[PDB]
Amino acid sequence: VKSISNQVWKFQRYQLIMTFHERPVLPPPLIIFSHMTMRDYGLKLFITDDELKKVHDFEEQCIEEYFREKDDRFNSSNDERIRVTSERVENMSM
Amino acid sequence: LKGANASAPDQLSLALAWNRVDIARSQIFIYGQQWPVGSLEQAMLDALVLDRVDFVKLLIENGVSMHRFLTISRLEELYNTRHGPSNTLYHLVRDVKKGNLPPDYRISLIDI
Amino acid sequence: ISKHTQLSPTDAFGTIEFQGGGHSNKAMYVRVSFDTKPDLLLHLMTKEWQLELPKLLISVHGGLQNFELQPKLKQVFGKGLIKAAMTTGAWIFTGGVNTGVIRHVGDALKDHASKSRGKICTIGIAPWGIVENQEDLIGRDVVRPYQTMSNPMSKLTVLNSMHSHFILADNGTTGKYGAEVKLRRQLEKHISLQKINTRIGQGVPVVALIVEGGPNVISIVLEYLRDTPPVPVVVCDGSGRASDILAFGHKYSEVTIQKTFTYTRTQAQHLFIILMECMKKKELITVFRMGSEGHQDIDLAILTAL
Repeated sequence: VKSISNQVWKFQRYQLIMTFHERPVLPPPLIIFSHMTMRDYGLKLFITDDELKKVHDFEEQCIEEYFREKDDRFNSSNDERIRVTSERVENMSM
Repeated sequence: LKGANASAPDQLSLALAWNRVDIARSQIFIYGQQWPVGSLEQAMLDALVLDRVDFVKLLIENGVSMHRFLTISRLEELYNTRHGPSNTLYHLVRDVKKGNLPPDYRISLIDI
Repeated sequence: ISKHTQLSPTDAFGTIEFQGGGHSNKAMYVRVSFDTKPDLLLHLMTKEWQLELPKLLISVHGGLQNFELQPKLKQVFGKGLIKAAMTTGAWIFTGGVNTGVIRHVGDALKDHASKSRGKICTIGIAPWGIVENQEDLIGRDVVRPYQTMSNPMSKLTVLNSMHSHFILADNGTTGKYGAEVKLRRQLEKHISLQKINTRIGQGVPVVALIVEGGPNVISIVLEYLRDTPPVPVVVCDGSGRASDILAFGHKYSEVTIQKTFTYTRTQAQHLFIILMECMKKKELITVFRMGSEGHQDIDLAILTAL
């Protein structure tokens, strides 16, 4: 229950931040005037072409590193080494 | 493979039908090979229709560029194919189109 | 006409991305004449391309004819070349086009890229008149996609991918070779004269690697041996071409029957004077064999010669 509650609270921070971003400056008791009167950040981030290319290159490098690290971890596991050793020993014996 | 003295496209078609990518790698894509113009794109289309990931990868490794290959008509053909595992696309298209689809209706990119 | 061509400022340089292979590789290129002074090229490489001076300079030569060599030897060759280039800080000089030995070094780069994240500075110096798509490269300081796939019908060849940089040599002729060799040799000699970070007073070491080859490879190795600072030459015995005649002449020498090769105009023509002048300085020659030689690795053989 504690772990699930922590995860749900962390998830629900986002809606609180959005709600207080989309709200008037004044509080309810004195937004009476503001009712009759009626995103550079906080929601998005507008980027230029050169910085967009930089972000794309960074993402490509990250995904390449992720795949390389995953392959390196898999190839050096005990199970894979045992399997390969057994196959090579069988072929060598034959 | 050598039993017909056929062109490399037909050997590639046979290897695609048999789903043996090692044979095509070791017997069809060899040093000094000759390829006609536009045959590899047709091979890529056939491999995409039949859901042959290994053959798609091998064709990409051998000079096929997806930027030049993919057009609107090819994508519409890919969406209107039958040579693959069953999916639930037609039900969604019927639901979005208010269930007024005539028989053998052709799906357009607008519907997608 | 003795190169009746004008001299206009450079029109084709920038960056290219290769489309068609299984990799995503970017290469920097410039189209320049064959009279460019090596100091200007060094300035371009060290400042515009931002390349640190190398501690080693491998200059691979061979036969431009698209050949094939025995398996279990191309793997050893690739492993040794990649290890020698990666462990040290080295620049590799090749032809650049995708034919012959350059195709094999491209394969060696390709198989190593999957297993390791190291970056190797491979520099291709090719004539401008043989690139299959001379267009699609004119965009100054802008990326230009390039098609790795080629049709065998055209006599032109495509620049090999997996090369980090390109220098395109121009003289005025198109569809002809022999317009980049002098610039390559002059740049190599100029780089060798540069002072490495050590304060002993020694310059950058230069070694030459030979695979396959032909008639002009003998002249190249002669000019390397006859250079004012001698350049060690590593030869591969199992290649088959005139490198193999060098390997054979390296054995039980200081027998003209074994010297006869029939390779160039049968027994009527013999490059015997050139071969014997090369074999006079057999201490700088390091023939690599996978058998009796103590150095079974080309990587160990390359560094030991220096």
